Amino acid sequence: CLLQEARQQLNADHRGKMETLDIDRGCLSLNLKSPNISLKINPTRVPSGSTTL
Amino acid sequence: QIRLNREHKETCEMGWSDKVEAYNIDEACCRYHNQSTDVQFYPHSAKFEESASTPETWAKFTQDNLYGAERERLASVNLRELIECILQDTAEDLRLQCD
Amino acid sequence: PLKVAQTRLYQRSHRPNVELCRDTAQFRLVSEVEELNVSLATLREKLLEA
Amino acid sequence: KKVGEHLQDTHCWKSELQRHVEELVAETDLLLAQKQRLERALDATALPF
Amino acid sequence: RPNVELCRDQAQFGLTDEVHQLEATIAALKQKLAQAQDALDALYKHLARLQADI
Repeated sequence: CLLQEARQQLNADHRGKMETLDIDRGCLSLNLKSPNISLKINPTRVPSGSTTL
Repeated sequence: QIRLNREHKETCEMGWSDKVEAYNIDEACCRYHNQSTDVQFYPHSAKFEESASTPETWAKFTQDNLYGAERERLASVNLRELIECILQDTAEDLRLQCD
Repeated sequence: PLKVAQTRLYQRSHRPNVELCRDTAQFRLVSEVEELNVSLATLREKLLEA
Repeated sequence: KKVGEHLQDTHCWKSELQRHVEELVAETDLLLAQKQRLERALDATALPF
Repeated sequence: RPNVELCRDQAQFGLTDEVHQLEATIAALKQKLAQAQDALDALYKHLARLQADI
């Protein structure tokens, strides 16, 4: 049971890092020529849920 | 529903970005006066008259994307209520089966 | 006012696509360009006769 | 006068767009929390199994 | 980013202060453009004065 709960939360962390690599790889791929470039509202904000290094 | 919400959010904020560029140009256009500096006789051309969405169609697509954003928010609220009912029923049923 | 008119129309010719599709101010500016053309023509004729 | 009317119209539409995108962001955050709770539902329906 | 890896990191630091510096840069170029077109208006005035006196 203890190994099962460890497996569940490591799976959650791994899937989070999956999609985080997806998002940041898209950010690295974005450049000046891209067709979805916009001018965002409050872009220098700290959302409720921010953690540090 | 999360990814649909983010997609329509992207569409509405692109409308906002176009709004802000137009406002930043047109407020400086309003700031001009007769005794002002930084004015020139740019040659007459058709560059002053292009066509993508006339003011009635301008307000039309603005209202369209705002109404679609409202529809997306209502759909997400209905999904939230469905999640509430589903989870309550799930916990209640499995607790009764255990007892 | 020709400077002001052409500068206003040129700056408004830099807006994004869905916004740069005519306006009441745009029509007013375009019409008064022709109005000023008539006015300058009349003043030039008056100057020549003077 | 006509240019200032255009400024006021653009300001009204810009404010409406800001309100709708803020509402969508708040709705997305709360539905993220609801999905995250569904994730604990999936996690806690395994030890009974 | 969903829950805990939404991180105030060095990339966020660089994006934020590049946004601030870009705002300052665009302000500086608008000021320079206004100054140069004021100089242009001075050129047009002196050119017209030269036309009259010639």
